[PDB]
Amino acid sequence: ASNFTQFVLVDNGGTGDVTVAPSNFANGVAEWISSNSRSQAYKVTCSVRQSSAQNRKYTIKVEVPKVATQTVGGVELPVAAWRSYLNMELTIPIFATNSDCELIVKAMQGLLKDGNPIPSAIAANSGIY
Amino acid sequence: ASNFTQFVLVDNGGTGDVTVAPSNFANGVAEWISSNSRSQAYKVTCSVRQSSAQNRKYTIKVEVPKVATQTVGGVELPVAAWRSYLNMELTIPIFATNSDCELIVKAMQGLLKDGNPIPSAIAANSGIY
Amino acid sequence: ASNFTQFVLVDNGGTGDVTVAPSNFANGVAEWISSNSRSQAYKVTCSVRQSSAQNRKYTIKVEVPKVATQTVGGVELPVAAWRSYLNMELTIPIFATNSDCELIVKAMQGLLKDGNPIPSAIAANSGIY
Amino acid sequence: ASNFTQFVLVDNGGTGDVTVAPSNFANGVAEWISSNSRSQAYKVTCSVRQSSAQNRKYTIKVEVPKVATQTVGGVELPVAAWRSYLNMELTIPIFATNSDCELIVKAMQGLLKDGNPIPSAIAANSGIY
Amino acid sequence: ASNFTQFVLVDNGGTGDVTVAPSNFANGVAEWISSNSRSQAYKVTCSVRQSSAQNRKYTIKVEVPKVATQTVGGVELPVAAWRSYLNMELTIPIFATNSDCELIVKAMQGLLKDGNPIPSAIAANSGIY
Amino acid sequence: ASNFTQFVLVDNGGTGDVTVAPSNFANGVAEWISSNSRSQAYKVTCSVRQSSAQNRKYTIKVEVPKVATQTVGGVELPVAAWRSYLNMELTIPIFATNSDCELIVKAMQGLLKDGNPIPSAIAANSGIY
RNA sequence: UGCGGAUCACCCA
RNA sequence: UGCGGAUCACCCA
RNA sequence: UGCGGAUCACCCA
RNA sequence: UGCGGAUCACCCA
Repeated sequence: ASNFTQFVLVDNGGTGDVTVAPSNFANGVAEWISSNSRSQAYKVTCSVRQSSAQNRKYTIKVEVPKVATQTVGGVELPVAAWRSYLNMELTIPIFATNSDCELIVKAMQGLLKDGNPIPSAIAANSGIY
Repeated sequence: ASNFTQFVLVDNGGTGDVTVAPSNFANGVAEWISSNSRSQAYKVTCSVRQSSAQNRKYTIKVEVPKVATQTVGGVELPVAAWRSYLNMELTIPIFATNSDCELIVKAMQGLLKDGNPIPSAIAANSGIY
Repeated sequence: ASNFTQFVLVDNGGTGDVTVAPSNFANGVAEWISSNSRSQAYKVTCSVRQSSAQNRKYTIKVEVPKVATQTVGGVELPVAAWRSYLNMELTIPIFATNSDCELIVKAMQGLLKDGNPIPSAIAANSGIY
Repeated sequence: ASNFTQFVLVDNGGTGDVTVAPSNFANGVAEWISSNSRSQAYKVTCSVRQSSAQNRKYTIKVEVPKVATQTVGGVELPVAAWRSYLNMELTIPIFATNSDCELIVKAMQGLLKDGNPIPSAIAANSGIY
Repeated sequence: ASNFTQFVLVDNGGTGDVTVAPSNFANGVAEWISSNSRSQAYKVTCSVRQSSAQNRKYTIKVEVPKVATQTVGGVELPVAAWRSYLNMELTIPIFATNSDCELIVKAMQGLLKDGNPIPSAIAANSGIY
Repeated sequence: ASNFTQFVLVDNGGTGDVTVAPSNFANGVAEWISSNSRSQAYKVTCSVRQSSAQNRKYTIKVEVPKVATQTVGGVELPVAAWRSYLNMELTIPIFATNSDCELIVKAMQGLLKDGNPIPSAIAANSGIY
């Protein structure tokens, strides 16, 4: 085993699926990027740290690019029109058991499930009301 | 088309499900809490704002209780030993269309799907290896 | 020929054995933990480095939980009253061959074998007399 | 009884076994050395100390020599090409019972058992991977 | 998945092969060492970094030792009579796709294929003529 | 005899092959360029020198271009969108025989063989992990 | 306290 | 610590 | 940045 | 000497 495996970041039913693969582990930061030039790649980074005597903190980062082709100095280059950045920090007490942590994962999955308040608002460019 | 309604945060397949219901809306910050004491409740807050000229930023906070050896309705100190904190900040450039935002949501769902690296590590009290 | 695999740390003869499994690899420091909450888990970390021009140094750390009167999955404070810490540092001159290193390992196994002075004293809450 | 007895440090099946014997107890440090000149001897030292109000700390040291014969000033002397040094510190809480301490000993024996990750890496001059 | 694994550095048929194994990955620098005496070992290190806004730079190092036995005063140690030092730096713009990178690799493998100008000169203590 | 000849730098089956040819050998620096527009050409240079009393040092350079067409004001020129820069230095003591040099070459060819750690990382825009 | 160092019951921060 | 900011493993209070 | 040096992740202009 | 930078046989400490 090694959980540092590749996974499907954006699922579009097998056709046009954004897949992300292990690309770096330097400095304790696990990194994943899609098969693109470094300038147009989806990027995911993860790191864990004992943030205190009784706490552990996960720091996760996701970068979603809007791929474009730009003409700089009369030449064509693969670039990113802009990027969207997700930054999350999860602080878990050292007292949390394996079942306690599964409860945290389930909460995050239910938070972002299709049809629920938050993903509905984000997908429509609105707030909660 | 109001989206501030109750939803299932922790789905255990109908039996043992955790439901979170609207509980506050002070200052545009929508809040949802489970039916517990606030020291043991599941909490979710969400707010959107124009962080700058080029971006909008969603701030989602989630609080999850440590359930193992928990005494329902009891006083458990210190507070930090019994709660986990999730802090999410999504930055979306003002040029993102509904389609772009939908993709960004799929990426978040993909990052947390069962079997993937990040959720598997969190659930096993691990990092990447 | 990968050696970062799970192993039996505490052998009780098949029944009641404690298994430690790979859990982290941030910064070359390999980590193994038992299936518990991190406050009650068995932990093992290991790293090697060129401490100086003439030597290499292995740093092995082991954390063992106090099990008597322990409440599985519970919050036990203070942390120092419930854990034992083992700190090992092995310095091997760069001239040591595989044979030399094997002898050094046998010496460590010999020092801790059942019936010998050091382990017998540790197990009886004693010193030398 | 008196656990200050001689033991077999390096076991080679009865032939070429490095045996170590009680040689000193001055200043609370128990010492053992093999039957060699003090310059080529295997050395083991052990001491216990109440390192705090609620902690006890064992300090163990093992020295494995690479015996050689050197010619200084035209004369032959028994000496050590180089030495390997093992330094360990075990901190145990005063609350650990006799059964709790046996668990610590078992962990150290299982840590160094033939075929496991750590002794495998050390014996082959590599790291964990 | 992991690429910080053991690999054959020098291929001499089936036996006589020099194999290098992971030894350390501290501060973004991956290190590989061959077995036995560190003093006579082959060394391979690798690191990547963002050298500028548009460039990522690989820094690869290889050390080939000339195995020998030193003798001073009658004491003999395994050493390296001398070492050959390979030092390479590879700069690749961030607009390079996985296809462009594969070509850069083919170029490196071709520059050193048996029979070509450069490896021939090196193999014969020669230069170009 | 001469080793300042034409050779295949990038091998793509039988056709698509990049061939580099001698172009200049001024001041102890041998240079090889691929055919057509110098602006989109592959470049390879090589030089040797006595860097110190006991060492001779090779300095090899390779340039991989990203063929493109520039357009400014309507005039179009063949250019290189960008270039990948390989820079290597190989130091070899004067005591190295033709046999020792052949090993150094095998080590270089092995470091870059398909499948091994380093060429794989480079080919996938990755680092070590 | 140090996954700081050593010629190893000493030295350093 | 911030429901502070970013060009996103960095910056600010 | 050096077709600058090394005992090779350091040092020099 | 740099796991220092480059538009790459140059430039920096």
